Amino acid sequence: MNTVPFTSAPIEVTIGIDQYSFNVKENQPFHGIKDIPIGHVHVIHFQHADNSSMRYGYWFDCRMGNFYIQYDPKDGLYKMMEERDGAKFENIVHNFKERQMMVSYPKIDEDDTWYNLTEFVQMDKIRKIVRKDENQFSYVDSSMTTVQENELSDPAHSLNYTVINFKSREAIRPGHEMEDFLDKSYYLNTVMLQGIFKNSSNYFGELQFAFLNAMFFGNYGSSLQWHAMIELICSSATVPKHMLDKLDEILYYQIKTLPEQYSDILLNERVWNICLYSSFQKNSLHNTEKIMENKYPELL
Amino acid sequence: GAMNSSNYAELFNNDIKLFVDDTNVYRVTVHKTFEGNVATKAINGCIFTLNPKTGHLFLKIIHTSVWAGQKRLSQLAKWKTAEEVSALVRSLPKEEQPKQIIVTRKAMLDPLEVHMLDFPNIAIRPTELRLPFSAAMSIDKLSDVVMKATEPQMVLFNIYDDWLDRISSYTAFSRLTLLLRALKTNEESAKMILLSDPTITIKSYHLWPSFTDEQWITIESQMRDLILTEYGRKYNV
Ligand SMILES: CNCC(=O)Nc1cccc(F)c1
Repeated sequence: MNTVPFTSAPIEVTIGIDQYSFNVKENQPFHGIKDIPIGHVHVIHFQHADNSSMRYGYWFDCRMGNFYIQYDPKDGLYKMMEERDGAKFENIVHNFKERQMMVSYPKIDEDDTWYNLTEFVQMDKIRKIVRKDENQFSYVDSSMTTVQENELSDPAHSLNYTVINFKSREAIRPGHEMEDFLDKSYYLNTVMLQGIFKNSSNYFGELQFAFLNAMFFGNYGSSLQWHAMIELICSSATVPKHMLDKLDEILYYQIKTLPEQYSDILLNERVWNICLYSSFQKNSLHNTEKIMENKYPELL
Repeated sequence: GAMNSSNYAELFNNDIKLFVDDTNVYRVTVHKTFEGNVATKAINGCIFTLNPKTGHLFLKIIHTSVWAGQKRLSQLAKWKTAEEVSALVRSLPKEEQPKQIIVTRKAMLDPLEVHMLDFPNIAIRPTELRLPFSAAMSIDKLSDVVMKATEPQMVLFNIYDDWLDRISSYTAFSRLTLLLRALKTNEESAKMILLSDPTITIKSYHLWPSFTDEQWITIESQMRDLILTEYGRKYNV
């Protein structure tokens, strides 16, 4: 079990750690988060009590280094930092855990929610989507745009998701215009799975990462990416049976976790109704259709 | 974007554009089978591609053999149309290629956009006008070449005959849409109007009769009357 300690909490802030969150009051004696499960990526995120504008946060994997949070009063935000000398990092973290200045990551032992939302997410692939290489952790916020959003401004602060575009020469083979547009199996299986992602695990990892950035930061380009990647599978007549079964599980936990009050903005009525009711895979997402219909029947 | 009455002069500017109408591509007769079921029999069709500025009509004839053994013919027909339009553009020298292609039904947008990905500088647009191009098969010489064709074939016409020697393309287009609207609303009366007078003939190399300026005004007035007529007969007014 690992620890994300804090030098201090000088400004009132709602702190998120994966799917959990709690309030810290201005100058409250808070020195970080302990008992974080090893073996999974994590995200620690922030929404200032004064300015709800800009949710922001850091994806990290505790196996990849010793990290702490330091508020920066010039840039005005909680920054993730790396402590070089592990000996000193342990001297500080112990001192704080003795004075009980930390919240405990609150995992229920029946709960595999976090696992089920991040099964295919790897920190190495996150760092390719978020280009800032001098850090082992990756910053994301509400306003960051995607490479495709910059094509339709700063390239350094972008999310470099895999561009998916159904009306592109990459998606459509000369002479199969109609075939390839109405059945996306070529684009999914040859272009994307074999060509770009290499395997379905990397595809699912990007899909999961996109959903989490949509949900935790209200990042609009991520929400578009999540829907695009769902639609490409659902609109393909030929999909490996194991991908469909895993897709249904992925989406089920994403829909289960989604805050009920955010559904209106995070869920695209057209994509979901198409995918569940009209598409080649309309009958292939049993768990997802059952939860969507019992929880968000309005949208359908 | 879309094409409507606020930008109607755009059709007659100097940017090459084509209208594409697919309403006569896939044509069927519905009939009873010996067992008392219903079946369709296709008949030849056409793509109506028209430069509204010049009157040039690229009439692609769709022979029924293109449907043999195909499923979902109504959907295939939109994609077949888009394929043929794409092939036409590619056959034209670059300086003759359209800058815009305007489809008369919105269902053609995706099929044509997909077939023209190679041509990103060509804008594919819908229109809010209700243009009467489906009546093109009421022009006898056009219906005749479609129904006689034994194989796929492209036939070229000027749908304005020699009118542009005397009138502008705006006025020629307006005459054409009035004539086609009339044929669409009541084909018998429209045709009686056009041919009643045996002394006005259709030249062998034309589609419409050789009316003088004065006779075209009379004719145009009679076609308006017809379209008003049927509108009453239709709505009891
Ligand atoms: C300023 N020197 C660097 C530093 O503060 N490091 C550190 C390490 C562990 C926990 C912590 F809160 C801070």
